[PDB]
Amino acid sequence: KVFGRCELAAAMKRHGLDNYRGYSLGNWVCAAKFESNFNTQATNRNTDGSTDYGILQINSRWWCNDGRTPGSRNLCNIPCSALLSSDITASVNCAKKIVSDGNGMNAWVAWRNRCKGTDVQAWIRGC
Amino acid sequence: KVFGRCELAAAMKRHGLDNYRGYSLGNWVCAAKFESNFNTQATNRNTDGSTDYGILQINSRWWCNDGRTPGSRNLCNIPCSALLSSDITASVNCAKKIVSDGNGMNAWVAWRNRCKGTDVQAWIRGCR
Amino acid sequence: DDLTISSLAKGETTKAAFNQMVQGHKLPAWVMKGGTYTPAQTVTLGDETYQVMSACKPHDCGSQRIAVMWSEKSNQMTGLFSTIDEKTSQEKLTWLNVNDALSIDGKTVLFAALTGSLENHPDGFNF
Amino acid sequence: DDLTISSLAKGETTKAAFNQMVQGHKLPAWVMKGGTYTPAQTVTLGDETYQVMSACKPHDCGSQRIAVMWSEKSNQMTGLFSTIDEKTSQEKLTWLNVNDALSIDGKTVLFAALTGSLENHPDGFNFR
Repeated sequence: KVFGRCELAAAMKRHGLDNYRGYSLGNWVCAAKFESNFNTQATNRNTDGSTDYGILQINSRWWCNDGRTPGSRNLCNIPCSALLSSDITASVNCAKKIVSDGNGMNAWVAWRNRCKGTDVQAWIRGC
Repeated sequence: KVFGRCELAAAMKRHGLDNYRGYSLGNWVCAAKFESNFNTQATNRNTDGSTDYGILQINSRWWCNDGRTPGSRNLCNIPCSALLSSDITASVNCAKKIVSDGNGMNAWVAWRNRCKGTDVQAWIRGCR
Repeated sequence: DDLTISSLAKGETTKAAFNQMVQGHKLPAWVMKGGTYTPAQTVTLGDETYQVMSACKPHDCGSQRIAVMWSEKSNQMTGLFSTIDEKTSQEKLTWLNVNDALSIDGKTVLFAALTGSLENHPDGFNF
Repeated sequence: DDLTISSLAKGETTKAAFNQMVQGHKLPAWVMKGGTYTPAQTVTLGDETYQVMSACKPHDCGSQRIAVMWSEKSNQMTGLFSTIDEKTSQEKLTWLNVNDALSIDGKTVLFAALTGSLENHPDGFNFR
């Protein structure tokens, strides 16, 4: 499924991401825009054998289990297929674990490159 | 109707436009591209009260009768509504009358600006 | 009096909506003057009905064109301006006042108005 | 997850077709390496079937993306590359070997693959 921007913002708000660990809602919508363009089925195979999954492109080396990634820790204790669900519940639950890891949202390359330091609230306006 | 490029080329060829009055097929396809982008329903209102109609944007002052253009000569003896059809026949018949002048395809502003002097055959390149 | 992008721009009840659509963009003079156009078509997205129209630059039609969708219900006007470079097989799009509601299927409809699919398949775009 | 634009580019029976599609273009290396993708979807144009797929630039998905439509039995591959400027918001499209047959509805389908309409309305783009 491809979420609409406001549709995703509302879902993320319902799941408690607005200002979670100090990150306002727009940071999360912006991260999704540049990791997956709001597509729940997005997948990216990496050269190290891992794969990034779902709307927030969560990686299989440390966070979910896809049974084919070396050095797997499955810290979200979920199969990576759960991160490809049409509703965002699993992805939000796992993202909350990741962002509390220490370096916050810097865990997301897309957030660092396209969202950090910008007017992220723009992503939830007109909603 | 919006024609595809090669689709229109084939229809214009079947209608006898290839080399008509010495103008190879590409000239006609190119003229339609820049007058209407191959849209049979295209209409352009002009400041003088006339309107250009159809795939080849034929004007209502001299060529077709639209019932609302003062001084209409209707030199193609056709209602302008007939030039808005999905079949290009009426437009081709009128275009042949229009081009049969010493100035030829210069009658079409789009042809003068985007087609005249160019490698027009490119407009039928890759076409079956 | 055919409904056209030009008539909307000059209409007493629609001029304000047109100004909002083109705010921040500097379009060619041919748009307001009234380019080469075709009849408006009805398209229904969700439970909202729109009049969708297009126009192109007189005598240079394949080079520059514009599509607009207008909702009387909301008064809102959203559009798409397109300039073509045949030599590079490229097309530059400028999105005009696309609100979130029209950000997925609305963009598709406006693009269909320009390719010709909307005119050739009038009942194929009521998403 | 498996049939992708990346795999088509490498496949022994489809690589020549892919090369024909991108000839003359300068697609980013990420396209052939394999970007962020979703499963291929089937669409029917006329009475012919196409696999439609897309992919975006890793970690900059909303900025650069590509859609490709492929007909296995027709040995034809056409595509659309899109880059959105991070200062003007203008979207620049590059059409990849769009043959005349796909010049209208195929362009619509490829763009729908990028907007998200095709993924959300899987059976909404099977034009007569």
